[PDB]
Amino acid sequence: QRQIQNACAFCSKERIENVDLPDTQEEIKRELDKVSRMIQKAEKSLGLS
Amino acid sequence: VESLRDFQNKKGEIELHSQLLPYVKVKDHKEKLNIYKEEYERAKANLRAI
Amino acid sequence: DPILKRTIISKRKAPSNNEDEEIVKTPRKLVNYVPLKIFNLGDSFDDTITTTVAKLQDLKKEILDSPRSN
Amino acid sequence: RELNQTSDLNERKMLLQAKSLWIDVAHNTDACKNLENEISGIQQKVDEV
Amino acid sequence: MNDVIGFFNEREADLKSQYEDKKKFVKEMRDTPEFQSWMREIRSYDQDTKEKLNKVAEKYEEEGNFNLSFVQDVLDKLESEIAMVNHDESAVTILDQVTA
Repeated sequence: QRQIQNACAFCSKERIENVDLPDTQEEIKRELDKVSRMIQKAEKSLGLS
Repeated sequence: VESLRDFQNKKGEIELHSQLLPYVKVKDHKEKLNIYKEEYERAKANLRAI
Repeated sequence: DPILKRTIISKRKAPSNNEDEEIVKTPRKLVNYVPLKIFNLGDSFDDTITTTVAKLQDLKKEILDSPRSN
Repeated sequence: RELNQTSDLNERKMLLQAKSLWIDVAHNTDACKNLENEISGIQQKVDEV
Repeated sequence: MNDVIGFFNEREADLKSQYEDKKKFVKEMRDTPEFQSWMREIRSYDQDTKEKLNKVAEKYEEEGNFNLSFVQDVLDKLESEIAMVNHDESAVTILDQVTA
């Protein structure tokens, strides 16, 4: 219930199942690292937070 | 220009593990094969003993 | 034969017989569940900071709905 | 407007991280179901005893 | 003793089942889909034998043994090069007429 409360705090858990993503946790972690890196690139292009 | 050159270097580095066998995957396969073989050996030794 | 393939490959007899723990399997409790697994990979980037970011995103979109200039 | 462009990718990172959290929730729920099945079998053995 | 011999019979049956499971694990460890992916990576390398590829492979081997890693180092380098190439081709459409 702590995890589901976090999910309902982070938008909603029930709106998640419709989106498609591989179930493997390693692939999702790699995607999270990739999006973090590209967010860092966008930030450094903007310069200011 | 230098970013294109570094991208060429990156694609060369990717081909390094891609053109040959995947080093990470081959090492993991060797390790798992070793552990499975040793487990099989100890299991068959125990079976023969019993 | 290229030294590359033999160096990349791993010799099967290289491990020292891969001896297991002690002589037999370690003793275990009759239940010994210990679920834990609070986090399953991921971690790294926090979710609360980007949650505030997304809240600010929808707030600034709502501001964009409000008139600006003119 | 540049921030909106960056925040599109930021909310994409939201989508990815929320998928990760929901899959973690799913793993926890299925492990809980497995534990429930195990305790149900143990309770059936207890009833037999 | 009849009880203990029945118990040892069931114990050795369980050991036989575990040994069969380990044999199945060994069998599935080989002939993997990744094993299928192999032997054609070798063919791809054989399309372009040695020469510059041998030199860059030697350099890669030196980097890998110097790094004292083979999985974390490779993944880190892949992530770094992807992040690098993310910001690429900035106003690269024109290089000559500006100089002219």
